[PDB]
Amino acid sequence: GTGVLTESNKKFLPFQQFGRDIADTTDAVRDPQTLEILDITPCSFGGVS
Amino acid sequence: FCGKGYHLMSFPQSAPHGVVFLHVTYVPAQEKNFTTAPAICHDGKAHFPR
Amino acid sequence: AAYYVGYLQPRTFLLKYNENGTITDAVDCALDPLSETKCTLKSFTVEKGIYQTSNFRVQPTESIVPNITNLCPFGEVFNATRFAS
Amino acid sequence: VITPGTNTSNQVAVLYQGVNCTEVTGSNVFQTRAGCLIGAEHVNNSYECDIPIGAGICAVASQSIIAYTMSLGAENSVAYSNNSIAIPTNFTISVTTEILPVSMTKTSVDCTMYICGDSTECSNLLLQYGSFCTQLNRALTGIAVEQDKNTQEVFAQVKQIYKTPPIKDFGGFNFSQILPDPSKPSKRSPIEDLLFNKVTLQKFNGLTVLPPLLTDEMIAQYTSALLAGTITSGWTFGAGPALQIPFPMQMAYRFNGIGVTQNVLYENQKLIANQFNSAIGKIQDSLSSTPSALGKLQNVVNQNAQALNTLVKQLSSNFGAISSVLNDILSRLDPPEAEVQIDRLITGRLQSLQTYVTQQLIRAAEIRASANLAATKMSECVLGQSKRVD
Amino acid sequence: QKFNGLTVLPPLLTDEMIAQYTSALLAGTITSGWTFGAGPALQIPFPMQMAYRFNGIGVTQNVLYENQKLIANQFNSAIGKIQDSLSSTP
Amino acid sequence: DSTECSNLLLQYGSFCTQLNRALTGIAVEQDKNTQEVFAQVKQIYKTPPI
Amino acid sequence: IDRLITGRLQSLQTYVTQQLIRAAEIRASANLAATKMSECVLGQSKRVD
Amino acid sequence: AYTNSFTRGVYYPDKVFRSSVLHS
Repeated sequence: GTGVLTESNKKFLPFQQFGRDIADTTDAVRDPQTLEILDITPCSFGGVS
Repeated sequence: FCGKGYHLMSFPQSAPHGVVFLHVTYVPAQEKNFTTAPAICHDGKAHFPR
Repeated sequence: AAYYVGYLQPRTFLLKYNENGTITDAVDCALDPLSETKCTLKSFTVEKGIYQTSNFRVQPTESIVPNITNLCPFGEVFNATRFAS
Repeated sequence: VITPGTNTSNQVAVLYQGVNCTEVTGSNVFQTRAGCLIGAEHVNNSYECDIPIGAGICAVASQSIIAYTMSLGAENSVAYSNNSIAIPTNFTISVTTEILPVSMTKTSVDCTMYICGDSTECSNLLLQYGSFCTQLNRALTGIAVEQDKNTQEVFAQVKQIYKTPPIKDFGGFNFSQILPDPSKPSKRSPIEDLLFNKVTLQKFNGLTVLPPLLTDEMIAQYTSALLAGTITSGWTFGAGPALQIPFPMQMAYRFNGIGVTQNVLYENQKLIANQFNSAIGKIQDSLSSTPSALGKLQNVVNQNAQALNTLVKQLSSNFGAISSVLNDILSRLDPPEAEVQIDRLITGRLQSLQTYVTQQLIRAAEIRASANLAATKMSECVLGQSKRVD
Repeated sequence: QKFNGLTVLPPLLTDEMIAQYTSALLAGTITSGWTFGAGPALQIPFPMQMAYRFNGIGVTQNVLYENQKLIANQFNSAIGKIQDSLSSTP
Repeated sequence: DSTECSNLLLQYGSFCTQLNRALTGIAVEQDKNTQEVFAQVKQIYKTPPI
Repeated sequence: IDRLITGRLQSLQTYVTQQLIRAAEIRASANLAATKMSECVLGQSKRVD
Repeated sequence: AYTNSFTRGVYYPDKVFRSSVLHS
């Protein structure tokens, strides 16, 4: 994916590898090697008026 | 519905693929501060304006 | 010394995920019509009303097919009295 | 499936639409002319409809689900004769509510981020589809600029911002439930507070939600201006300058415009005031203690949400081609053959975006018709006094 | 009138019930006038109802009574004429 | 009644449940139209027999 | 098959879009008829024509 | 022998965190 990773306070269960949203888009991921939970934000966009 | 103010009359004009209404309305203009009473009682009977 | 053995089946459920991500409830979408409504509305509480869930459709049970007459002649070839060189 | 709601029972009835009751869980079947009702007990006692089935049949009542032919109302024969009239000897003053939607959320969806993400293979293969995406963004921009026009033609019908006087002596009438509350933030009335608390309202792959031009703090300022103008000046501020008039005298004007003489107001001015104050206080309860009063506002929100939720969930569809993920198809296949699967995914996602935009265009027409109705009601009901009935 | 995927759902109000609504509205306005649309239906004799409706178009009330049998005759002959405006030209 | 695009059609996503949603919205709106036009009396008035 | 699916689904979408436009037209007409039943039948209307 | 298997035997199907949602 493409996005901004930030530190997150979402508590995963010890088998769940990545979060998801009610659109079924992945908005969190546990990284391996340290098992931190990382949020995913889309890289900021918008029109130019 | 037919312009700002109390509606007097209005006039159509034809425009291309449309119409233009000229709404002639009555706008009250310059107002004076006064003092009212709901009714005025004379001879012990209350009189209301017609 | 006693146990229980059940068999999995390809069924669709509606699982309720908590705030902590755990499953706290589930709905079997073919158990009864109320659970079909719950899976249709994607809700565990349905409000009063009439909700369309599926399509009843009668399935055909049999298959049914001028007086078969005109098979070609061999009996005059294969069971012939005389052949040729 | 007929249900009385799971907060009452878990009994259901099942309606099979348009089949005979000979063609199939069986308890008491009932042919209906709308279908076959299984699980509802047919009664002869007609009532008022609550769960409409069809062709006159409706449907829990004393721990069972019944099915009846619905009743249209209580029959009365009014006692007509030549030379008899009935004249009222009293009145009630009734405050009813009417909820009208005015605007939607101004979404705008970029195609190239929606339909292609960041894959330049997808983008370069999308350029040969022409001006579909400038068409789609032009359509959604037209909807979005129309929403602000809807709001400002409903609410912005005062040239000036009137303020109610700081002492509220309106002859006994208590507009405290509709005038703004200064002893709270956002400066809204109690009723506007419960309207915002009872309506319960996301930036991803293509979607953006433009904020409305008039903030709620500004729409509430418009509507407090309209209230202060009506209270202090009557209908005179919708025409010309706001001419102040005492509120019992204004209400005596307004009885005089429905055919009741104005001494009926004054000689009952206390009673009328109390009826007003008791009827304006039941609006608070009839919204608060009754959910789905704001359903006309709610469905609009819900419909827009699920339209977006059907758009985003349409991204995860193969449409044919082997994967719905744009990266798992560039790193799978050779690109004289990858760009037939990419093209298949483009035409699927483009038709999804286009059918979303056509549903938006045809729903924004409903909201524009309703906003025109709300602007007409603000002009005729609020700023004047309608003679046109209901 | 259904074959393949398409079904035609019957309307919730049958034509008997729509006709019962229509007779309810129409018997309300004959016997009570406009009063049943506001509050309770207050009965009023139909000449005296119609005189109010002349008085609502600026014609005074005596124009009704002094021409009452004329007005009833034009009314009946105009509703008799409106069957024939639909039992004829398509 | 063929299975072969009860499988290919599922690859097209939620198109056949969006169209059904639209048509049932139209159908509920038709009953709302009739209810709004005709059901404007609480009571069923009856004309006198003579 | 997929050619026939993308033909018939597009034909269905065209039907549903035409029906949504025609339903909008009939809802406008039904709102007009409800207004005429209110103002013309249940009262006496001063609105010209 | 047989026993009813009331509502029992539901497993997490996909190793995906999902919070306050109803996933079908």
